[PDB]
Amino acid sequence: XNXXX
Amino acid sequence: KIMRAWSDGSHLMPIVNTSLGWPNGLAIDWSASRLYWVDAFFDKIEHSTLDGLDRKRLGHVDQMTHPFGL
Ligand SMILES: *[C@@H]1O[C@H](CO)[C@@H](O[C@@H]2O[C@H](CO)[C@@H](O)[C@H](O[C@@H]3O[C@H](CO[C@H]4O[C@H](CO)[C@@H](O)[C@H](O)[C@@H]4O)[C@@H](O)[C@H](O[C@H]4O[C@H](CO)[C@@H](O)[C@H](O)[C@@H]4O)[C@@H]3O)[C@H]2NC(C)=O)[C@H](O)[C@H]1NC(C)=O
Ligand SMILES: [Ca+2]
Repeated sequence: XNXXX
Repeated sequence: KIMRAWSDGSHLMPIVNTSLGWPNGLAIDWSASRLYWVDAFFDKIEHSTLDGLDRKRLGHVDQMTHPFGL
């Protein structure tokens, strides 16, 4: 997805 | 959306809010004074004037599929 890890 | 404001943080306003998905990265072309961004949903690099006018899109980059920073 686009979340920071 | 990609928003612009005074360096004070006031006058916050959208300048790019059409055809955007996951605008991960931003950059400035100091020579030409043009804002660059990049999408991770549509996988495209775009650039425009600091007002969000004169929007252009770069050509396809071969294997770029999730660009984060530029
Ligand atoms: C998506 O992003 C766009 C911008 O790309 C936003 O649209 C803009 O919303 C702003 C709201 O803060 C406005 O600056 C702007 O809308 C108006 O701009 C007018 C400028 O006057 C000239 O242009 C109009 C164009 O229709 C023309 O008719 C006129 O004759 C002039 O040539 C202002 O006049 C207008 O003022 C009106 O609204 C304000 C409140 O906002 C009142 O206080 C005034 O009394 C008056 O009724 C207004 O400022 C928008 N520009 C565009 C491109 O439409 C969207 O809002 C963003 N949407 C989302 C979902 O994020
Ligand atoms: Ca993708």
